[PDB]
Amino acid sequence: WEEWDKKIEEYTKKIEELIKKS
Amino acid sequence: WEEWDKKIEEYTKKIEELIKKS
Amino acid sequence: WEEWDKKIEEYTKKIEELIKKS
Amino acid sequence: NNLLRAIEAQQHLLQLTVWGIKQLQARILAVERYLKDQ
Amino acid sequence: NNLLRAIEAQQHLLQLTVWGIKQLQARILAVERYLKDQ
Amino acid sequence: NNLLRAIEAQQHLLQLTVWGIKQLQARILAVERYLKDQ
Ligand SMILES: [N+]
Ligand SMILES: [N+]
Ligand SMILES: [N+]
Repeated sequence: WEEWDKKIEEYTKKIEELIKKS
Repeated sequence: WEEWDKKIEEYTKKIEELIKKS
Repeated sequence: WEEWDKKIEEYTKKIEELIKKS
Repeated sequence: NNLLRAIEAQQHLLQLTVWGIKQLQARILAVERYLKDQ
Repeated sequence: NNLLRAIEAQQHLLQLTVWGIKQLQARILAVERYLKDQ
Repeated sequence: NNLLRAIEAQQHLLQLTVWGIKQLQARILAVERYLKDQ
């Protein structure tokens, strides 16, 4: 779950920057 | 969770109308 | 939940093929 | 267009996760209540 | 553009599911620990 | 193109939520079964 927590944060940040570039 | 239930319904309705406009 | 498991797999496969076609 | 279809399929996936989460929340609450009542 | 807005709304939905899952995981663990301690 | 990448990242997020939900469902069921067997 610590590994989960981190994958979630990583893909969330990656998504928000992509939404911004779009 | 009552507040959750409502945010879910709100974003679900908003998404379905956007999918329709697209 | 067996029915859930199957709907998940079905929409996951459908999504991955669409991402590929895009 | 395939992009829109992707998003539609993703939306079905999301509704499946919502169904799952609501089922779990009811079940955990029933267990918490059972333990409290014991 | 409506496509982007869709994706943004979907992203809010996803964050709501994450919130839900984390709440459930804490609660189930508390119950497992209670049973273990009994 | 950034739009497609968004959707791909969203798809990874969704698979992470599926993993989470399945883990929770197994754990809640194990607890329900433990209580039943007691
Ligand atoms: N309660
Ligand atoms: N633990
Ligand atoms: N069962």
